[PDB]
Amino acid sequence: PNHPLWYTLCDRYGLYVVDEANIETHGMVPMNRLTDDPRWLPAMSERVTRMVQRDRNHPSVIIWSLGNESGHGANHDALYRWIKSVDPSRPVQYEGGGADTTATDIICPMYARVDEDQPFPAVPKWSIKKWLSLPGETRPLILCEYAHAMGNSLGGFAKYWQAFRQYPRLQGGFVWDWVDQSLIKYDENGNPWSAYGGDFGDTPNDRQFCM
Amino acid sequence: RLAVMVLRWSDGSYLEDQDMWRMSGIFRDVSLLHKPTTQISDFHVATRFNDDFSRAVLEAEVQMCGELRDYLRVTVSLWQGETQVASGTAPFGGEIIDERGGYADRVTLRLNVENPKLWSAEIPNLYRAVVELHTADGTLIEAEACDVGFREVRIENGLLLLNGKPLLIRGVNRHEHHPLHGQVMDEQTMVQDILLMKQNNFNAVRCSHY
Ligand SMILES: [Mg+2]
Ligand code: NA
Ligand code: NA
Repeated sequence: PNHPLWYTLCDRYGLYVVDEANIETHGMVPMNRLTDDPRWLPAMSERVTRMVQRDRNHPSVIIWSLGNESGHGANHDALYRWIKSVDPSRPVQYEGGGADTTATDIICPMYARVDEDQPFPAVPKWSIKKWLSLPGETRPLILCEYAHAMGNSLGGFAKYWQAFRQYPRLQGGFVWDWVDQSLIKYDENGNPWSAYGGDFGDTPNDRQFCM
Repeated sequence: RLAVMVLRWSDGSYLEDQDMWRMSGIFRDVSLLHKPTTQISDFHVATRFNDDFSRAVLEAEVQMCGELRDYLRVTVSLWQGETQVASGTAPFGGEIIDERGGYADRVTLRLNVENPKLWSAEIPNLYRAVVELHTADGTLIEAEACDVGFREVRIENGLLLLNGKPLLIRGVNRHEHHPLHGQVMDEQTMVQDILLMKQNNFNAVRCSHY
């Protein structure tokens, strides 16, 4: 959840917001180790319930998110239903566990390609055109993350938009991302330069992946 | 002496506007068929399966015309080569269907078949069903028969399934056409077509359009 002024600004200027619970357990093995654990349900529930209680009156918020990159656990299913029960006015989405689990109203993959399948075990990233029409599938597809804009990038961005316009149930996505997370450091003469992972003696680090 | 007056055009022609040569005549076989007075007038064969296709029920509805009699029986037997796999015999008289009763002139036979060999374009496993109309002590009136393929066709979860597996149709449309005989079909040409189609990885044909 963002600084509270963010939502006031989105209400007034006019932007659709996905409000997202502060829950990410990416580094766990497997990714759902905590979120399938009933011991961690209370701690996870507070991150979801307190966001909803805080932000539920903002018109800019149109979709709730259960968090990010935390696999799919039974804790997600419980909190999905909690939101559906207390706030029926907004769909709930969540990408974890393969982007089309029972904890999401929207097929919301990250970095699924337009035409090319990436059939990873358990959590495949189907081509978005294919994904919509898998047997039994009816939901809208909106990429929670796509077109990773790292450095000289956004190659093939037009391919996404051609498909978005041609397919009714492809209703877009959210580019990753808005702003380089570079930090400012200063040389001997006081000249500022842009720093990234590792430039603060921080180790282990992931170098330029923050930009 | 038979006299047949064939008309090229009829009200029927309004429903026969297929994209093909417009021809006319007696272009398929003519035959004479002798049936007894008491006769098999219809029969329907259905095959139902359990979830894993390890069990089947062959269900055969048989209808008769002629005089209804207590001594009349229908036997449906199922054959795999020269081996009889299943057999059922019953007097006429279907289950009650409404306030006025049932079909006295019909009977439904049900044969159990364990581990049936299944029919597909890949392996066209066939059984022979013989439908015998006969007297209680086994005097034959007449027999009809057909080839039986145990297969289930269903649409589930948006997929066309044959024997529980999603089909991929390698199909072609085929008109009945011969460059010399027009729209008269013969066995040799039909077989030639089938072999060529199969040799070229087709598994399906549409009877375009009749
Ligand atoms: Mg036409
Ligand atoms: Na669209
Ligand atoms: Na990053």
